[PDB]
Amino acid sequence: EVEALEKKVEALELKVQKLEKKVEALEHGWDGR
Amino acid sequence: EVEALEKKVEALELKVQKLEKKVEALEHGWDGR
Amino acid sequence: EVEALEKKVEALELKVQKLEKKVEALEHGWDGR
Repeated sequence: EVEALEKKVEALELKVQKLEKKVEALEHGWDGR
Repeated sequence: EVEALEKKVEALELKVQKLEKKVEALEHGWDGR
Repeated sequence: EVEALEKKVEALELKVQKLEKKVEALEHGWDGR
């Protein structure tokens, strides 16, 4: 169902963005990490 | 191909869940991390 | 739009691969991590 896939992709995109932020934080040692 | 996209989304969802777990582990310092 | 969803999935797949690499690096302590 394309409409439902679209929702899942949109959710994954935000999830991946948030992971990218946390992982760049850990890699760079931002804020005592 | 919607059917193939569906499989890729379903795989990504599990991959993102597993990443979310590991990243929350690293952020929280679970188990000596 | 399936064509656009396909592009987003393909981008997410690479993003998730790269995250998987960085996270396995952090988990394993590769290279001083």
